[PDB]
Amino acid sequence: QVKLVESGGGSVQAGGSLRLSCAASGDAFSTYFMAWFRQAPGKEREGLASVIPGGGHTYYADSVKGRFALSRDAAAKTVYLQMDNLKPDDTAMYYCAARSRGGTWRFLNSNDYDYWGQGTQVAVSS
Repeated sequence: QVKLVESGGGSVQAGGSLRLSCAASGDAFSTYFMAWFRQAPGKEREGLASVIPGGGHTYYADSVKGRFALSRDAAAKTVYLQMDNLKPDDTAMYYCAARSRGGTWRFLNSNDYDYWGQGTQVAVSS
């Protein structure tokens, strides 16, 4: 198992940039699918991006394509979500989640991830 701690939440003006990080504690960092989710007020948790072990490919939800970029630093056991051109509707609690076990499952579905961080909040002002 892996323990996840997100950082970087804060305020940003519309049109600005903000970067979130998640530090993963545990043995086999490179074996985990690592994903970012968000929960906006009064909506269900939305999957945003998922990196495949090896980082060779990364999937993005249509709502964040071209603006959000997910990366890994395996030596630092850290995953990063760079958000550019933020909009008021990106205001949400952001979560990082992880899964290593195989099988049949869906990469942007919150219900299929095993390990969760605590959340970090982003607020976009105008």
